[PDB]
Amino acid sequence: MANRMILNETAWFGRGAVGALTDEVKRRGYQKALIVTDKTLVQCGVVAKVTDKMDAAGLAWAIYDGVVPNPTITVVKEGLGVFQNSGADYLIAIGGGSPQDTCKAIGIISNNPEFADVRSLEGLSPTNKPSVPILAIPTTAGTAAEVTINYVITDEEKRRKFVCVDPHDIPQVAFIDADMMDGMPPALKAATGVDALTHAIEGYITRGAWALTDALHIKAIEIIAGALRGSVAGDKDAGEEMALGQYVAGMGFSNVGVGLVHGMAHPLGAFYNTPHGVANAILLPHVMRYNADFTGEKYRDIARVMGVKVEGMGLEEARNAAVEAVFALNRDVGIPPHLRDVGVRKEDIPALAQAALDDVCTGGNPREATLEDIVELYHTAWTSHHH
Amino acid sequence: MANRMILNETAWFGRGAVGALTDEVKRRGYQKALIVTDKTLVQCGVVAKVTDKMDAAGLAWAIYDGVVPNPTITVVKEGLGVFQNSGADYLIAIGGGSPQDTCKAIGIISNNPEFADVRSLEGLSPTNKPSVPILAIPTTAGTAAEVTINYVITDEEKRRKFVCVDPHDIPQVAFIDADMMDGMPPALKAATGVDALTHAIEGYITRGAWALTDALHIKAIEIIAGALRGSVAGDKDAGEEMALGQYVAGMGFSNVGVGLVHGMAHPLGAFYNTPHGVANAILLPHVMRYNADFTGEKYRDIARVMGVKVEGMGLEEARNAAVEAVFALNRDVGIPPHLRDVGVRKEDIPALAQAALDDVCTGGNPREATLEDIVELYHTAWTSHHH
Repeated sequence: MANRMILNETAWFGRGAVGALTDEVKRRGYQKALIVTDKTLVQCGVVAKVTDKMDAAGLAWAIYDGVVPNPTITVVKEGLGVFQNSGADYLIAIGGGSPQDTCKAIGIISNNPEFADVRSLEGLSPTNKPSVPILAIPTTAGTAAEVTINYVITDEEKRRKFVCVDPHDIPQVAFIDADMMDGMPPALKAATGVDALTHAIEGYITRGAWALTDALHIKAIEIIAGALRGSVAGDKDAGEEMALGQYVAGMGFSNVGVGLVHGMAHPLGAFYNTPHGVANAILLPHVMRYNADFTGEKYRDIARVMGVKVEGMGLEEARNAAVEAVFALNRDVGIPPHLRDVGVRKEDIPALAQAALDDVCTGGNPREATLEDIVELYHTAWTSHHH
Repeated sequence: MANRMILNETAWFGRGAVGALTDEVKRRGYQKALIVTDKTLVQCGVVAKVTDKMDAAGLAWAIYDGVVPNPTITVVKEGLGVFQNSGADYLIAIGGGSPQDTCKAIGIISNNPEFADVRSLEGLSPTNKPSVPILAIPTTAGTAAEVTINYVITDEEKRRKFVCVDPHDIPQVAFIDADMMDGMPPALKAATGVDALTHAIEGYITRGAWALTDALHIKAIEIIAGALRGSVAGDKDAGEEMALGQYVAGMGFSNVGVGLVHGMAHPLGAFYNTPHGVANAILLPHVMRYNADFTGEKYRDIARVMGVKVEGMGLEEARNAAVEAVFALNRDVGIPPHLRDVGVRKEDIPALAQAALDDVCTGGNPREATLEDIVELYHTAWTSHHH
């Protein structure tokens, strides 16, 4: 059981980090970018922040702005057409998950043309050539698509999504620039922030957790717990910290499994289209409580970096302190306290529990959960038991 | 001031991790390896551990075993000749710093032939093509050459070393396998271990330190402090932990500066050819004491991961506890307590101090040191003041 880590070979961090793109492109000798993005980011002038710098530095670019939410086989083929017809030799992905995923597909098919039908990339793609180089510029503080080897494409003909898993698709450079993100409403910054915290905590305690993912996850938890209140209140430095925290959490959670929070949040998506972030946030502290005795010393670390002094406490008191710290953050940033507050129905719990039990990613949970354990966990998260 | 991180895109960790090489090569589609190594590793059967696996998996390889300590322009040209004449399309670097550095030079010149004279690579190499892909297998627990963008070549004609700095030279995969290292004497495991601890502590507190290098450095300190006693005593699991700790320390310290320990150890190399590791180890706690008031909360973290309970202490007591923990580890693993125990002469301190002051890397030290500060620090490290 050797451990593998896959990361972006190069990453730039800070407000104004996108400024590093022109010097990277020059040193890399690339002739011409295809910018892959959507109409919205062009219309709002976000793409122009990049093209203005490239024009000033004398760097050639073309654009494909046809990306839509749930990118399709058509969008991939369309983008690959513009790549081929524009004299481009590298990709700049400007946007959230959809542009990032569309770039991976375009870049893979360009160097692996036997996959031109796109649907043949599903599962562990048998590619033998790296993607065309991708320079990734995420514009949402909620995406880490640019540090994962996964991408999701919609097959319109067959009426389904398909997941592609391929180390060859990893972007060569990530630019993590809070200036390119700015402008979520407080409520979504809250859900997004605790969504990242959930991935970092689940990754910290997943069965396969090891030294390198532990190193990154505990830093992400420290950053997110330190910054999320300030970020929700619109603090500029807090926003920059949250961009870093989301990426660092991304580095860890892209390389190890998850557990029952993901397992239990995913069916709530399938049933009520509850925001993945809000469902995750509500469940997190209840699942942390469930898992506590199977986490060794790790909740001491979580308690410490969330600002609680626990070195004088016994291990179980320290574990209780970590759980209470997460309840406190959820309250402070306006997460609904219970699943019924976001429209979950008591009568669906047996069905939801079965879905969570059969979810592949539930196997990463450090404590074994039976159907009945998961039923009881939904109920504890569903309503207050103060009456 | 955006921060850059450069890392190996892929790394494999654990005893038997070199087993992952054959599946990596197959998925990457590469036709044929040039193995770059020295005669010693061939003679002792270390290279055969790799070629035996490649032969069983049906993977083609050639060998260049002409690497010597302080690799020369001649060794680079010789290796490039074998690369060209063997039908190789990728590199496997088997060995310590010398084979790793020779590979970077060969791989860069192969894809950047305008640098065929080798000496034209000195400084920030103006390469526009990535190196031929390098799969790095370090065989010494003391090297992190495979995660740095630096390499050093000896110019025999001009009677000098030259340093090449080039993001294009970064290996694509590192295999960190304690089985490929096994067999240092205790005394050198001790010097090597505290050498890694020194890089991690200096990197943790250097002026340019930031969230991602902090995340990796504090994990390396935890791993090394936890494992070094067991490793020196020949514990097998401790040896595996030390291989991981050295690499993780490598990830951090390759991306940020150092300080006065490096600044003061380097002239001791130039004057007495004192092992870089032993000089670093002796100086570390004295420099930590000097720096303490310019390190914020960080020595609390060092104290904690080295096994000291300091949450009840004031910050300055916690800082004293970190320093005492490092003195304790040095004693426990047999580091000489004072510089005069390794032949440093009192009369050389003014000259050594001047060299340290003018060393470029001394600028990373979080506390300003004048000539007189550095003179006094050498004296405090030079002899016991208990008599």
